[PDB]
Amino acid sequence: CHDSLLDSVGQTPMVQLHQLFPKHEVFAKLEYMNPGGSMKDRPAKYIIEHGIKHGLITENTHLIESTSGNLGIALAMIAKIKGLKLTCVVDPKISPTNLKIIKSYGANVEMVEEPDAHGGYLMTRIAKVQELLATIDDAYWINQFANELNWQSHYHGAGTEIVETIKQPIDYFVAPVSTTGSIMGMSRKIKEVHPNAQIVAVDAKGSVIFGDKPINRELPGIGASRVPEILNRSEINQVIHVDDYQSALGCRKLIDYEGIFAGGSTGSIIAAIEQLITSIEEGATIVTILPDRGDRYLDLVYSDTWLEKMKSRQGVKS
Amino acid sequence: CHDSLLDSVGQTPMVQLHQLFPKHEVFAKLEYMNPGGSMKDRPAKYIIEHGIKHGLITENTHLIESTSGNLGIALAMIAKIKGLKLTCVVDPKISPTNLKIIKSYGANVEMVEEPDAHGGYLMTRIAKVQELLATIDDAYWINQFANELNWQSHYHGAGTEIVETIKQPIDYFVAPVSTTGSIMGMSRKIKEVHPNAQIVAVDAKGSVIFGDKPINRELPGIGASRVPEILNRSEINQVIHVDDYQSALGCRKLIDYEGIFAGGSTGSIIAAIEQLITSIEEGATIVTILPDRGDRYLDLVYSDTWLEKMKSRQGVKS
Ligand SMILES: *Cc1c(COP(=O)(O)O)cnc(C)c1O
Ligand SMILES: *Cc1c(COP(=O)(O)O)cnc(C)c1O
Ligand SMILES: [Mg+2]
Ligand SMILES: [Mg+2]
Ligand SMILES: [Mg+2]
Ligand SMILES: [Mg+2]
Repeated sequence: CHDSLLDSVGQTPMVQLHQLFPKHEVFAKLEYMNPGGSMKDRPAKYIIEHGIKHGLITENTHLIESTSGNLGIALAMIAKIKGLKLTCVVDPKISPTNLKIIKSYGANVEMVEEPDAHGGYLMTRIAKVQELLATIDDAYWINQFANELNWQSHYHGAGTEIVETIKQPIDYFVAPVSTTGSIMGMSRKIKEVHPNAQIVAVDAKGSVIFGDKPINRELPGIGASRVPEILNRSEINQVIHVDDYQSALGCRKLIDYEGIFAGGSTGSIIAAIEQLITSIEEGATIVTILPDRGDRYLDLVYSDTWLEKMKSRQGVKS
Repeated sequence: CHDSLLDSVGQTPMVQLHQLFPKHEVFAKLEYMNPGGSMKDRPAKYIIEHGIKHGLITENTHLIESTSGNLGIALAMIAKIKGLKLTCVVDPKISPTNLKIIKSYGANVEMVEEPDAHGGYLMTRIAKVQELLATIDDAYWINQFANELNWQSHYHGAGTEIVETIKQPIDYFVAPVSTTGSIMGMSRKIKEVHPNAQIVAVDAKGSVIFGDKPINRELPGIGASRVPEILNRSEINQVIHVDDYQSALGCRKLIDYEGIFAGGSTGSIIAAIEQLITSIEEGATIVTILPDRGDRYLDLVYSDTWLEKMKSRQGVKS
């Protein structure tokens, strides 16, 4: 019996993917089963509650972040529960579904209209966040790419739950990246108990997080157009890049073999573990996380016509 | 640690709605936090597993049901996990989102095209189900309106969990209806422990389940165009009808006061409990269920333009 929905954040299920990985012990943490629908419930709850506890955030404090995705939805839920104003800075590319969910939770949306000269809205949204911090008195910037509380939420969140459940040695921990909060915080907790666990980052082809050559990327959730301040690269032992097509095939294989309907970055994870398995020992124990549901990828991954277009994008292999 | 996603069906959270109901003890069972996204995980899992256990369903058995909604999605998930073929009979009114989710799980869809003479597809889908049962050898009809396993799943499911958690006397149990499996099965279990609990059905205005005058109804999930065989009316102590507008206001109030983003029939439940509270004792203990998420109601309940249209439909009150 809970007093709030907040009490059901965390303690997410762990499954073994027996059918998909018959020659390894692969455990998936179902972070998408958080009450808000994604893993971002963890940093949204943790960051806001920490700020309230330490007097940085009061009922009068206006929360700000540039996000069009899962973190915007999570922040909107937590802000509504706590009685806090929230403004999400977004751009015209936001999916109508996410926009409507964020607005349904009563958050404000500040949509930038001016692309930079070469078509992106990235620098425009960075600037808009600073404008709001200049003009809205009593504000708190979630600051997802630099806030230590992001990775700390994952250290105390799924990272702690993983090492309590998977007490046998963890040979590989595999996570997708955007802010790198998840892989930093979870790997830090895992390696306290399993110091020899290898930490494998999965990124989108074209993401600049690990210096890849930028290409047009369709899938949200995985990859970034900046190097996050949160990232400490010496803590990453292997980096696997996956393209949109590969990722989508991974999602479709996971639902076919296991009946788990997960989002794009989970497909990236599946593709990456299939690559990893060609080099590692049979029987290895691999832990990963499934951040969100397939539901908002119906016109991406789960669309056959989109899939065919992504197949055509594989450069020379197309 | 689970071997399958199926192990995470059930044991859903119970919250208290302190803010929405400050003068009563109102407990909500979050059935939408089942892994498939709605309460229909319970009958889908229970019915299929029972059939397999008793030799009515084997790997060669083709599952059939007429459903465009939550039960189709749940059946598709369970069928995929179990390795079973599924055909959902639907009509042109199916939402594109639900259609895409059911197809993503690998289920077959049989969409009827011929309305009857007065515009509905109800009799056409009833006939299509019998045609498939005539022409597909080795089939099993889920038969949601008449299958005893539907209400049994809820007796063993949330009903059992409710009486284990809420050991204090339950004064009112409030549930929405379509097949009446939920209210029948859950009330039967509740009244073993709390024989004086009053059982309150919440239906859509215009639904024929309790003999209301049919009107055009927008919201899916609640109400039916037949009297379910499953229903035993002597077990229902009070019936509250709610219209589309009322239900939508209930959803919007629940998310505003509690940060819970739930679907149409949850709004019906909220509207009905607000009515109930005008007659019952202050401080009463009320238990209810929240069957699904707000996510597929973004162009219904959570659309301001749709809400205004429903406001205009309230007959003389408009
Ligand atoms: C947040 C997110 C990630 C990446 O997590 P970070 O902690 O930001 O590195 C991957 N997939 C999805 C769907 C996400 O929401
Ligand atoms: C199934 C369903 C109901 C009604 O439940 P029954 O057991 O069929 O009476 C109400 N709301 C939603 C969203 C449902 O999926
Ligand atoms: Mg002010
Ligand atoms: Mg970026
Ligand atoms: Mg045959
Ligand atoms: Mg009907």
